[PDB]
Amino acid sequence: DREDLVYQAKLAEQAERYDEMVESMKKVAGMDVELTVEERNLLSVAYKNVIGARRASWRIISSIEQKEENKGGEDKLKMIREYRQMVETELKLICCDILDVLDKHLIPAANTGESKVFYYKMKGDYHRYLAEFATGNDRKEAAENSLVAYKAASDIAMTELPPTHPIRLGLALNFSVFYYEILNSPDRACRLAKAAFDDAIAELDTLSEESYKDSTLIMQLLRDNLTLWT
Amino acid sequence: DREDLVYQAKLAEQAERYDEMVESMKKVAGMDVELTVEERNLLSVAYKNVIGARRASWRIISSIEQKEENKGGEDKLKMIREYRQMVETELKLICCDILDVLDKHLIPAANTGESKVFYYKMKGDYHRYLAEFATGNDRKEAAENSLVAYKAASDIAMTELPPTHPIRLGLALNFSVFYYEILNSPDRACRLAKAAFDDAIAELDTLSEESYKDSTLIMQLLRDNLTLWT
Amino acid sequence: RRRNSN
Amino acid sequence: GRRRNSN
Repeated sequence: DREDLVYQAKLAEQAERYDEMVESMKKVAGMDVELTVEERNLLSVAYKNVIGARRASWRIISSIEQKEENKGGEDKLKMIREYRQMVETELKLICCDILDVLDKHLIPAANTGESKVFYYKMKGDYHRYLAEFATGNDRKEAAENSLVAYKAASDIAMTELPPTHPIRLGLALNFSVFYYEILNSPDRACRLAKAAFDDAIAELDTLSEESYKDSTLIMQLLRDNLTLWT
Repeated sequence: DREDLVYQAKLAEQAERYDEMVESMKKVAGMDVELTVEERNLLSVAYKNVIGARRASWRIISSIEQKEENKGGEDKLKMIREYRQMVETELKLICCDILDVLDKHLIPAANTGESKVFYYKMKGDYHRYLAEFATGNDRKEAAENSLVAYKAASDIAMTELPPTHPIRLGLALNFSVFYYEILNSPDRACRLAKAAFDDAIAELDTLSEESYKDSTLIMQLLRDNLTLWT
Repeated sequence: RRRNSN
Repeated sequence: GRRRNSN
């Protein structure tokens, strides 16, 4: 199976039929074993695209709702908010699907610095995506449940992974995003962004040509945010 | 009812959720009515996108299959041909779904020069998408129905639409694509495409602004195809 | 480039 | 404004 199932998940990625890519890699996750860097990323990508679609929809749907609050038309607004919530269910369903795989199947089964830090970061992201659309004491619940799960990968990263390791750098990229977006803290976002970038500069000397490539790209993203946010 | 369905189909278009957009517009098309040009376009786009995605998948899966036949790695190609055939089924079902809708509702209840041409065009396009992935007596059967539908739309277009009319150029664009891609006939493709371009140019002197935008848009698409093809 | 169809 | 980066 598992030798095949990963190829089934590769085909879905190419076909861009991510709903299958998920199902394939959930069947690999549900083996309760050490996922290879590949399997880790294939799973990672599958859910990112699936949620991605709904997230994109949501922002757009809210763009019409806000464009019809300014326009004042409060008859369409009834159907539109009916439509945004329909998505918000899927955003709830998808997020809660993957988180459920992480704390039950993946996180327990993890036994390497990378995969340990990989999954806690992941847990942060989907709690964040929950927090992205939510309101009131629903936001604060998943906001604090992310800030914990990010801070958990942060701590395990700072001993097991070097500062130039992309998984750690992507964490800081997403964590910085968490402050600027979720907690509305533009300062701590940048400080954490620049911080993550600045610690990386030193150790690039030592790493591989392909490992230098992986690091530099995520440093560009970190820098691209700091650029945009100032 | 139709008012609600059509605004739900616009929201779907914007969220790029074309599986729901198809639902909305099929419910409209069930009412056995002459569709407004908006309903016609919304219907076309919604189905165009849903088939669109499958066709892009099929192309990409067929590529991986042909790039694994040549390399000669045969054991992995067992999964791919089931995964292609799956997509082929989804295609066959979408094409069949719209054709059933065209045959049973739209064409029967279409007493208007434009709609008639539009629907016979649509019928040809979907027979063409059937012809795309088909082989043997299948490909011949679909190609015959595709052609018959384009000649049946062309006949009606040449009598009841001026050459400027975008729906007639559209038909002329997709018919040229049929010749090029399905009959493997680049000359008749170029000759048919240009012939439509070179009729509209003349009577073009005399159009409302927003029509010139339409006519010109489709003429760019004709000129590009000729450009690409030569 | 992919030939246009409408 | 072009969109922020997340990985």
